[PDB]
Order: sequence, then structure tokens, then C-alpha cells
Amino acid sequence: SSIVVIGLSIHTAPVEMREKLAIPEAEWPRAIAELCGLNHIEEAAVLSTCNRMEIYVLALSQHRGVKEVTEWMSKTSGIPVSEICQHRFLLYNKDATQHIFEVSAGLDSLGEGQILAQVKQVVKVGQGVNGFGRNISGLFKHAITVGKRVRTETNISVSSAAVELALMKARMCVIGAGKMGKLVIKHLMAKGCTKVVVVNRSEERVSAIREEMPGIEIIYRPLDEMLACASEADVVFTSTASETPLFLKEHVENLPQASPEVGGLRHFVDISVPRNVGSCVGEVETARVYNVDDLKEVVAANKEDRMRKAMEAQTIITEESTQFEAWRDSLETVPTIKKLRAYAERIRVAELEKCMSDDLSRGIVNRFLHGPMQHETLENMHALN
Amino acid sequence: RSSIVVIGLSIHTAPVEMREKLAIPEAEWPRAIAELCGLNHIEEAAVLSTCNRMEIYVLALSQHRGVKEVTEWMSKTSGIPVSEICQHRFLLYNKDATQHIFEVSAGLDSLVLGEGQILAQVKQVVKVGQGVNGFGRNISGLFKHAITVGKRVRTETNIASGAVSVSSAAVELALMKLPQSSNVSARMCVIGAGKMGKLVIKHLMAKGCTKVVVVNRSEERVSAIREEMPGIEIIYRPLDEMLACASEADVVFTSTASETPLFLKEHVENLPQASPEVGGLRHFVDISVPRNVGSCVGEVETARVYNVDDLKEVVAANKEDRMRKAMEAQTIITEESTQFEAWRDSLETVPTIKKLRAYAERIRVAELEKCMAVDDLSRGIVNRFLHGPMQHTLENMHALNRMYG
Amino acid sequence: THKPFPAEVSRSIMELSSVGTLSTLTHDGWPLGVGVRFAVDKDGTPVLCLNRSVSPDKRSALHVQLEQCGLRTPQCTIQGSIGRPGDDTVLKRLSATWREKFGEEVKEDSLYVVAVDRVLQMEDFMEDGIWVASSDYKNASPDPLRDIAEDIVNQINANNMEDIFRFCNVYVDLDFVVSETKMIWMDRLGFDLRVWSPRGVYDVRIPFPMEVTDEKGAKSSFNGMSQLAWEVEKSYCPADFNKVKLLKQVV
Amino acid sequence: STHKPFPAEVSRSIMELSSVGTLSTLTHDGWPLGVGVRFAVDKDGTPVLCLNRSVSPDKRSALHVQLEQCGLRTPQCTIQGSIGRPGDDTVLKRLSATWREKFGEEVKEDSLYVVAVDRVLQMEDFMEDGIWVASSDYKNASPDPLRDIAEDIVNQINANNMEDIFRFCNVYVDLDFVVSETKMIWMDRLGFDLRVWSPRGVYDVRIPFPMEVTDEKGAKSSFNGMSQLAWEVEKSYCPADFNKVKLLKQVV
Repeated sequence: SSIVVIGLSIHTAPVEMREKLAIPEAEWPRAIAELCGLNHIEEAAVLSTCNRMEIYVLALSQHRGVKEVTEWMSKTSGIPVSEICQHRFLLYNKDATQHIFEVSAGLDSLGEGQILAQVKQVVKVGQGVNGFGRNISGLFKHAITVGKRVRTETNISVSSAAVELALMKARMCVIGAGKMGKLVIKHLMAKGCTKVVVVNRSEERVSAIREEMPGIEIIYRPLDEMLACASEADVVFTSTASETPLFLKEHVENLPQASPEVGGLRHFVDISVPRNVGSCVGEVETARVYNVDDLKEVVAANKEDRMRKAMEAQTIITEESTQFEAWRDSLETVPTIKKLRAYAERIRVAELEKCMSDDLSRGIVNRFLHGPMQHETLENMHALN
Repeated sequence: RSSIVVIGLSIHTAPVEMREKLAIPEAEWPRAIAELCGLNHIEEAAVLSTCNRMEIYVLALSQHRGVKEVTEWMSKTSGIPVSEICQHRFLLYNKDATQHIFEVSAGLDSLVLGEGQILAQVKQVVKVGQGVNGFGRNISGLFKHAITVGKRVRTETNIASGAVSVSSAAVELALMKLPQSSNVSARMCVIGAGKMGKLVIKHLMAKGCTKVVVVNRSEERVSAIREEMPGIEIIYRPLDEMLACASEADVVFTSTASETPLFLKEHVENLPQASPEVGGLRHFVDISVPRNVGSCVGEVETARVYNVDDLKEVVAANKEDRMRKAMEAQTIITEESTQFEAWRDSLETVPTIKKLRAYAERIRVAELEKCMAVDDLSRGIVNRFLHGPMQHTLENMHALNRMYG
Repeated sequence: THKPFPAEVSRSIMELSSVGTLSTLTHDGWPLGVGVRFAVDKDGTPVLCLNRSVSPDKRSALHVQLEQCGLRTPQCTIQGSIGRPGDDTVLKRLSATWREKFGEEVKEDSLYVVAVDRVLQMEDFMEDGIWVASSDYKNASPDPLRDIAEDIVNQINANNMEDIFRFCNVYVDLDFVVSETKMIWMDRLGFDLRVWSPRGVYDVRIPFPMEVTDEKGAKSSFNGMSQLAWEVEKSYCPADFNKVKLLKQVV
Repeated sequence: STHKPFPAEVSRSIMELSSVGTLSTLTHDGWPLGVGVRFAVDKDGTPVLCLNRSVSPDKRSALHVQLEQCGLRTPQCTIQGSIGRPGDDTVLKRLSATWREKFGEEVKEDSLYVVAVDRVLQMEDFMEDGIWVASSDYKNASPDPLRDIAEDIVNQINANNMEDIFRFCNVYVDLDFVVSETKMIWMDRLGFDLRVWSPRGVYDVRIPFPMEVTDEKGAKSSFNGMSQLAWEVEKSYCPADFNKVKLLKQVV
């Protein structure tokens, strides 16, 4: 068997394609179940983010496993298999553990430790899933450990990037007071702002946030009133879990143009995958659409990032990688090697039921098994086989 | 932890005047193994003693201390000061030592002792070692494996075909030192009808010689030689006529075992001169260690003396087998070396392989006491459970160690 | 072509290597070559340590080799003029290049610089090579995979022989039999394989679908290629691409 | 002292162990050019080499060869002479034979060239001046008998006999400081070379075998003996009647 990671990244696939592979936290167990139903898959896990959508699986054979998973991706996203095969991120075993550890540590920016919070959610959701086997789950738990150790002992988000994307420009308006929206508000405070219109389905979360940030003024407007407060502001932050765009061509080209105090152009920062603006909106002259793909225009500098990461985090990553590789093959010779029972038992029963033609046999056997069982540990089991 | 060490003097590293002092004949091998093993850091011992070699093989606790002890013993028994031995001392540990003795058994460290002999000698080391206590398991194994290597190289290679031997080299030197003819003019004499002398005769005959006077104790030995080699006239004469034989001889070969020399300057100085037809010089070719011909004999003007060392003069041999049948042997040897070190590594199992079947016995008896057919049941269970790990490789040992204490 | 530009290979060799031969003309104009360690600045321009005089004739060559996978040896010869810089500011600029590379302190009056006139670039021994303009050489980038190419090559040669074997079948037009193959080297555009055949030994260049910038991208791209090769061998998806036909005789 | 082999001998050893060099040619427009080259050498150290380019009308030429020893030091030689295609068709066959034996390869006989050796420049390492060697001395010099096993034996000793090596720094060489590290660099018929690290700096010393050594077991034995004597002196079982090495070679 072997561990495989098969995914799509913001480095290769554009948002309009990745969003079709997007699987919200709801369908995760269902997804994993479907995945394990394939002939060459024993265990599975799904990681969906603004930047990546990756699938971690266990396969008996690599090629057929990748084949099946890719066809599943096609069937569930409605994307031609070869078209996926172009933008396909593929890694096996040790390189896969390396990659996921890198992801947890947050070197794949743009998420430190914000890309780690999305992993604990995976291991917690996958608690009641039988498709979340020992290899992949253990791999993700180890990924959490690596994430934490690399987070605390290093330098070490999409929201802040979005806020700072205002360089392309108060009068603020964020749609969706989720953890993402709350972070956006925080970074709106950080860069000196005291007026935001927070549109949310619930007044509970918005009022809960207002009680945490008494310096900034929070104005609640109903979710179905999103269009009115779109032409009432200059910049709109869409941070909702919608599976369909909230704005389109129709809703935006009749809106009273924003005050020319700041250009007259309205900014639609769409920090959600799947998108909430639908790309087409940008066809209006008095407004522009900036999705998560355009959130790499913050600081194009790889002098500190690459150097510090390679010279500081990679040692931890490699140590923990080889450690997990010393955890994987070792934690599979634990419930399988104890098959030495069936041998011993066969020697125990026979010899007894041959002599009968009980505390003694059980005594000898169990006391002879006390040694090896309780305790280069791979040679401790392989030699017995 | 214990090392195999070879400590010795060789024809390459040391002169015969020194080596013959360290020489130890067969009858005294066990005594030497006893004494060596008496030293603090020497657990096992053997002695390979030939006219080319004085080598001591030991299984030793510390290699530095083992080497110091053995060197001191060599000094004590020979009379040579420790410093001189150190000047000529040959020293190899472990794998290098096994390599060494396999090369020696294989006949690679020429000159060879002729037909078998060296292989038959290693055989004898094992044979005499049979009784002796200090001839431990590691050294016994080493030598047995060396006999094996000797056999493989013997059969599975033509290295024995064109091989320079002490005896042939001796005859060749004798012939190099004589004048010019299809040499039968020179009167040949061989003293000692043993294997070496018999080879001297074989090669004399191979060089056209048709008459030789053989001096020996056993007459039947010489009659048997006579029967094997009818093409040459072999005249037998008893030991007590040695001089009379030397008197009528132009070149004398000596190949007997004697702790004191047979010929001294006084014996040689009043012999009639060798014929002018052969240079008017008597040639004493002495292939024995200790030497059968006194060092003083060379002071006789009309006499010459050559010992084993001088056979270096005949390294001249037409051979492209310099590596051919030597790499043919080198392969077998690099094979059998690993095949031996594996065995030595396997010998480390015994303590664990014992403590295991001790622990199991404690378990089966302690359980059988709470029990009281059944006594046969316990043996059945234990022995059937033990047939696995007990036949199995070092990782098994390291597992059972931490798994059973 | 699916190989990097010759200038790029030259720069790669000048970054990965540290030892070379300096060839000059002595008195009576007799050729002399001599061992030399070198460092290189951001423009590829080599600085060396010489103990001896550089003669009045400053014309010289610096030949550098890079043995790849114990199989082929790319090489380059920098032709240019040698000299000692006067400015105690550029002397520091060089001695720092040295210190960075070798972690050593250099006797400053031993630093010489070769002004690059042009570079002869070769793939292996026994080849004519392509000449490379100095400005070209200067503007080229060392291959980004150069520090990790050897490792990836060893790993693939030890753990992926089946993939390479299949690669010979589905990616290149081998109009003959194939007995044994290995990978010699990998770079941003693709990799090179040595095919051992009774009819003769050949070198093949198989390109990556897209350019690679690092080890992860490289391994992923390779994985994609081996996957697609497996899928075309057992004939699942069509081979909607182009086959490689350019072989290269070697001995 | 020197206790080293003669530079001629070192040059021959380098020419036997190595297979790659640089051919310095004087190109059309009077500009020197160095080209990578493989070569083999005949019984006289004369290099025969495979060249691809058009030989050039000026036949004056140089072959430069390096031998890196234990990643610490690189002895070098440069053969100055005249390159030429072989005259007869018989020598072409002899040289194809040597090339065959060395490389196990066949090659275009029109690509075979010979450097008639005028003289050889031998250098102990990078940045040395080096000594010139007449061509006839180079011709009659023999390659070191230990050359094929020097690297291996140096590795084994460095991995397995640090205690011995370190001790040698004390009992066999008259140092004036505290050795912080040591490696053996190389070994030949006469002795071996140690690199000694120190707070002061880095030094190279040559320690001679008591007697010249001929083969692998001879070298191993000689080494064992020197280890034994060094230990016996340190544990004070023996006197140090012998003289210590004093000469050191500073290295950056």
C-alpha cells in the first residue's frame, strides 16, 4: 500500500475551476465514503480551501488509485478528466507527508497558522467516518503537530491580504460575519478604520463581535438587503458560504455610482470559494471584481520567505516526516503481527487436546507472549514473521 | 569484541638467522598453544611454522594488549629482544588476518611448499589442534575454512600448475650457479628423503639429471621414491655416510629436520674439492629452517652456501598468471572471507540462544508446579514454540535481548 | 528544443562547480594548463586564486566540468582576458564572493578576474559544442533545480525504473529494442535518459508538460508523466501529444 | 625530508588513477583554449587521448590532470608536449589496445591522438608553484604500488582508527600545539599524509613507514605496527628512542 495526495492548487488551477471541486464541511464524510467505495482505496480525506482543494488517500496500487480518484473528481465537479489531468498536483508517500506538513506549517502562502485551523476541523469532522482510516488520520494528526511546532518556533492570511488589497484605491461593507469576516473586520481596525456595515443572516454573531471590538462601529443590515448597501458603500467584502454568486450582471449595472470622492469605481473583493460575485460583474466600467486569485499582488518578495523557511522550518518538517515514516510501517506491524496468537493458539490447543486423549498451556503460552508483546522495532516483528 | 590477530615473521620481513630462532616444530605446537593462552588477553591460539613463516594466530581480548603479550612471549622463547621482533613484526587483525591465512593456504604467498604440504600443513595444525584446549572455536574454524579455501583454489583453479616451490627454486638456483652444459656433469646429492627432498629429486629429474645420491634414515622411503621415479638412478646411503656423500658431490641439498646443523666449517673444510669441470665449487643448498648447514661453512673458500632466503634470487618465472590464476584465487578468497566473518558473527548468538532456552524452562517448570502427560505437554508447547527464533539474523538477537531481558 | 539554453547550462555548471583548468600562453607561446579554484559573481564572471604571475599575455581560458550521474560530463570553457583589479572596493566585492562560496579567508593579492569574452558549451566529451555570447552568458540564470537534481535523479533511478522503461515506450519513438535505461540529469524543462541497446547507446530528452521551478513541482510533474504513460500503455486515454524522434548516439 | 615519493612518480600515479583532463590548445586566432578530454596512458606514461575537434595547425599542447585525495587535497600534473595523430597503423592498434583495456570501450581510430611528452609539471595541490620533471625521468618513474587501494585504506583508517591517528600526532610528530582534529589524506609506498587542525591553523604532515611498503597487507601491517608502538609509548610501556617529525606544511 501507499499514501497519495491528489489535488488542485492556486498555483496551477484558476478559481473558476477550483470552485467546482470545492467541497464544504458538510459533504466531507459523504465524499470520503464515495472515495473509499472505489476498488483501490481503503482510506480517504478531503481538504478544501480558498487556495487549494486536495484529496489524501490510501491505495493498494498507485496508478489505478489515481485513475479512480481523478475520474471521481471529474464526476463530482463536472470537469473533463484530461482537463483535470493538466492541472493535477500529484505526490506519493514520503513526498506526500512532506507536502502536507509544508501545508500545515503554512509555507504555501497564501495562512499561518490559519491553514492549520482548517486541518483540526478535518480530523474532528472525520471522527465518525470509517473512511478516515488510521494511516491518513494519523498523518493529519501528525500534520497538526508539525503545524503547531512550526507555528510557535518560527516567523511564522487571505483576510488581511484582502483588506490590504485596498491599495488599489471609510465607507466599508463586509458580507458574512464568519471567522473570515471577523478576521477581515479585525484587519480593518488594524489599518485604521472605525465604520463597517456588516451584513449577516444573524444579529447574534454581529452583536457578539461588536461586544469584542468597542473601538470600531458595527452597523447590522439584513442579508436580503445586501443590494441596497452595495451602492451605499465604496468597497464590498463577500465572505459567505454560498454555493452560487450573490451578485451578477443584473444587480450591479443599475446601481447608483459610488461617490467620485474615491474614484467613483466600486471594488468587489471576493474572498470566498465558491465565488460570490460570478466574474461577469467586472464588465461594468464603474466597478471591478477582485477574487482570491488576485490576492497574490500584496508583496512579491521571496527573499525572506524562501530563505527562512528552507533554513529553519525544513529541518522540523524533515525530522517529523521521517518520524511519521517511522510511525506508519511500525503502526501496521502492531495489529497484524499479533497474528502470532493464531500460531501460538494452534500450538496451544492441539498439544493440549492431543494430551487430553488447561491452566498449564495458557500459562506457558501467555507468559511466553508477555515478553515480545509488551515491547529497530520493525525488526522486532519482521523477524518473527 | 574479541579480535583475531596474526602476529609473525615472514621470509619477506625477516632473515633466516632470526626466524629459525622463532621456529616451532610440530611436537611443540601444543606446548606453545598452552603458554600463549596463559597470557592475560589471549583466549585462543595456533602456530603456523614453515620455512617461510613463523605465524601465531590468536583470539585476543584486547588487540593492543594481546599483541604486547604475544610479542613478549616470542622474545622470551626465542631469545630475540622485543625491539628486534618489533622491527620485523608482521601484524594483521580480524578480516585482514583471515584474508592473510586464506592467501597463505591458497599458495599465493609463494614460494609454495610444493605438492600439498602447505595445505597438508594447515591440515596438520587442525589435526594436532584436535586435542589441545587453547585451540579454541574461532581459530579452529578459521583454519578449517582455510583448508577449504586451499581445496577450492586447488581444484577450481590452475594456480597450482605453474607454481614456484622451495624445492624447484632450490634446484633452479643450484643450476644458475653452475657452469654450462646439459647439466649432468655435476654430482647431485640430496640429504633428507622427505617430501621436500623428494620434490628436489622430482625437479632434478625435470632438469634432465639422471643420477642422484639420496642420504636418509629410512631406506624404504628411498626405495619408494625409487619406485615412483624409475627414470632416474637413485643411490641410497645411510645418514652416517653423509660426509662421504658430500665428499663425492658437487652440489649438496639438505632437507632434513634437525635443531642443530648437519655440516659445520670443520666438516666442510677438509672435503676434497669439487671438480673443475663444474667450477671447482661445492654448492650447499639448504632448504631447512632451522638450517642444516652452519653459517660458518661459507667461510670455506671452495664452498658456497644458500639458504631459503636466497631462493628470492629465483622469483624469475614465466607467468602471465601473476594475476590471472591469482585473481582466480582472489575471487574464491573474497568469497570465503565474508563466508567466514558471517560465521564469526553467528558465534555471538550462543549466549542468547542459551538464555532463551533457560527462560523458557523457568516458565514451563514454574507453571508445571501450579499444574500439579502434562509434563510432556509442557515440553511439547515450549519446544514447538522455540523451533522458530532458535534456528534463525543479528536483529533477532537484539530483539530477543530486549524482549526477554 | 526541450532543453535549457546553452548559456543557462553554462551558468549552472559555473554555480555547481568550484575547480577548473586555467589555460594560458607562456614564453615562446607554449600552452600551459593549470589547476585553479574559482568563484563566480552574479554575472557569471569568474574570480580565481593564482599564486604565480599571469604573464604579459592576459588572454586565457577557464575550463570547467560537471560529471552528471557518473554518465555524461557537461563542460564549458570561458575564453577571456585575465587580470588583477585595482580598486580596493571590487577586491572586497570579490573576496566576499569567495568567502561566501568557500567559507575561507583569501589572500587578496591572489585574486584574479577573467573578463568573459565568450563561452564554449558542451554536453559531454567528444563534442563540438555551441558557442555562447558573453552578454548571453551574463544574462542567463543557473538552473533552479541544480542543487537538487542529483538527488531526484538517484531516487528516480532507484525507485522508478518501471516508469523510465515505460517512458521509452510511450514518449519517444524508439525504432528498436530497449534493454536497460537510466536517468542522467533533470532541469526546469525536462530530463535526460540514457538508453542501453545492443544496436547502440542513446541519449533522449523528455520534456515536462510545463516548466518546473522547484523539487515539488518537478516530482509532481514527473508523477503526472508516469501516470499518463501508464494510462496510455493500458490504453485508457488517447496519446494526444507529440512523440520525440531526436536520438543521440553515444559510446 | 621528504619521505614522499619523487614528483615524477606522483605524476605517473596521477596519470594511472585518473581518466579525465584538459587539453590546452593554441587556437587559430592566438587565443588559448582548454577542452575536456578522456585519456589513457601507455607503459611510459605517454598519454593517448580522444579528441573530436580539428587538431589545429600548431601542435604545441598541454594535458592537465588532477587527482583529488580524500576531498582535502588535489595533486596535479601538466604534461607539456606536441599532439599528433599516430604515424603507423600498428601503433594505432597498440593504443586502441591500451584504450580498450582501460575503458573497455571502442572508439573511432581517427579520433586517437598522442601527446609526445616534452616535460611534466608536478604540483602538490592548488596554488603551488610545482616542480618540473624531465620527460625521461617521468618515463622511467613507476606509479605507486598502493595507488588502487590508497583511497579505500585512507577511508577505513579515518573511520576506524582515529585513536591511532590522533596518537600519531603526539608520538610521531613534534607539534607545538593542541591537535583539535586530524584526517589521513593519502598513503603511498613510503608513508602517509595527515592533515592536523589546530587553534593556530591547519597543517599537513608526512609520517614515514619504518620501511618502504609494497602491497596492501604490507601497508596495513606497517600501519598496525606504528599504532602498536604509539600506544605502547603513550601507555609508557616503551621508550621513544626514535626522532619526531618536525616539518609542517601550512594550508589555508
